[PDB]
Amino acid sequence: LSIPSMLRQCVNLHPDGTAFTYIDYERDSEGISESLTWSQVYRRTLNVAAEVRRHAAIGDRAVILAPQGLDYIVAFLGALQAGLIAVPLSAPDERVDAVVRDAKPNVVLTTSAIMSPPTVAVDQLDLDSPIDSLQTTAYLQYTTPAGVMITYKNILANFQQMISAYFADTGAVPPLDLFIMSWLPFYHDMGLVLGVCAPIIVGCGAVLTSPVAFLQRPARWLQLMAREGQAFSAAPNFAFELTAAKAIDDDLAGLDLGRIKTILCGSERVHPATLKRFVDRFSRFNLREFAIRPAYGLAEATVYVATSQAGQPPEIRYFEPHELSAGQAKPCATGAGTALVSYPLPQSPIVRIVDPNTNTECPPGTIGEIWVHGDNVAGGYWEKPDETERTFGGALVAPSAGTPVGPWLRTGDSGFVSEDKFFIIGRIKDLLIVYGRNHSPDDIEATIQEITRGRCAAIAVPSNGVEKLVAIVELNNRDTERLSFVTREVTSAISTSHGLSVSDLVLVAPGSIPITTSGKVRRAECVKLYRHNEFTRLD
Ligand SMILES: Nc1ncnc2c1ncn2[C@@H]1O[C@H](COP(=O)(O)OP(=O)(O)NP(=O)(O)O)[C@@H](O)[C@H]1O
Ligand SMILES: CCCCCCCCCCCCCCCC(=O)O
Repeated sequence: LSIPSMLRQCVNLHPDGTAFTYIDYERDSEGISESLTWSQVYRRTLNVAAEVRRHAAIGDRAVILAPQGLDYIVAFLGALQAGLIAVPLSAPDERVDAVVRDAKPNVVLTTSAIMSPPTVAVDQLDLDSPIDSLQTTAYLQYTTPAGVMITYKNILANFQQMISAYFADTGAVPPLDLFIMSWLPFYHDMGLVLGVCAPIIVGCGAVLTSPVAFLQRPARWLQLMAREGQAFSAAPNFAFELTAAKAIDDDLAGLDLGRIKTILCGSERVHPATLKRFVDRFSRFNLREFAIRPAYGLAEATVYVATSQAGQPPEIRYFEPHELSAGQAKPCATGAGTALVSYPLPQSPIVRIVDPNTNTECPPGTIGEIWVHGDNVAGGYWEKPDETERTFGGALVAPSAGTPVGPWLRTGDSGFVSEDKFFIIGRIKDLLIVYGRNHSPDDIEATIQEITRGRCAAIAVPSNGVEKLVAIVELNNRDTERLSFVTREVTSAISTSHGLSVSDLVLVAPGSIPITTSGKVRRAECVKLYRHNEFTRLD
């Protein structure tokens, strides 16, 4: 039924089986491993549960403000065990403070190394001392801050959808020696569902580390995935880029990547050229290319919406770019126009492309907003009726045959269907509209990112009633001419490959463009930093 009861059943079936292994790289750059069997993580969970029942009642929120590691896991699991709504946050910002005010927690779970409601340092609890839950709301997944309410029903449904789609070629049964491997942060939906929940729900073990460790030496990702068994992992697109760029072959001495079962690529636009570099670079170590699975979803859907066909490598389709910017997907020849990853229309949940101004499905090939319906779709945002209604209350006008009327999750993403596959253009609010045509930041950035090889951000800045293109461009500092080579180069490439004039090319130092913990650009941030003149230009 719930995560706590599934955790207890893991304990009955395999008390001494390994459950969680955390590889810490902070003191020893080669890694220090610490591991918990099912019994051991259950004991700690129960001790955390008892400490938390002293400060808070069933139904209260419990904020988790710990660094990545084993204590985070038993803080979250212990909150669920005691019937609290867990609120996974990062370790200290201002967001953290606004989430606490929104969630009004009756307890905080933290660690001594970082410090009204009672704060608990779970590492200073006697967690291994020897020796209830809700059936509905498990935790709030925070993005003004809005916390997605995730129920056990949401979780169970997405896992049925995920296990069915990911393991369709083996009859929805994962292999006996599957293990999970993740460096994604536990306070993001991908990292929480994969790293903390999935080991319990699937009945497999997890090998875990921090996003900070991965960004230091991206080879550690490949190394830990190559451990004994068939690895299941996930990462954003540019983490594929980074690993392809920074890993050294001697770090990969005698690594066998041919047992890796799945690496999801999701949480941002999946670029075929990144995927091609990753497979070209690492096919030498037997990385099977059917192991790579583009995956689309969002926190409002718990995590999963759609993925590539199991047992095949990613499928790429090509469309006319000018037609795309005009709102129409016109297929073209392999290598022409713009390339997009094919996503098979999922069986569960279901996807529709919908005109956001008329609440009516688009004809195939017409670009509109991606709408989602299914039991994995959350019931709303915590204590936000109005915003819940705006985001979760999609109602279809004159639904097509078999298509439910509602309620539909409005994803905020632009996309289209072609040949019973759908494609994702990008986030609507990040699109650059010039002369009635929509252009995608992800495509412009690829254009720049090939000449720069540094990071990018293509943003729209309103001025006197139109949108102007501005490009924040990271670049390596270690003369005045090359700088004007790059300016000339990037400006022309955008013009020749997009028909756009760049109003402003902001050449900055590496690390000036804001990025996620997983490393993804923040485009709405980039905008008002530009608008409040907060960027320093290499001139
Ligand atoms: N496979 C994918 N392809 C394209 N876009 C994706 C994919 N997976 C996730 N996304 C995008 O990430 C969004 C949800 O990520 P979420 O964590 O819920 O908020 P976010 O961090 O603001 N992501 P984003 O702004 O898109 O980079 C989805 O709406 C998509 O915009
Ligand atoms: C076998 C267990 C599978 C566990 C998978 C959990 C992670 C699933 C990720 C699916 C796509 C994620 C994209 C949505 C996240 C986001 O963008 O906010």
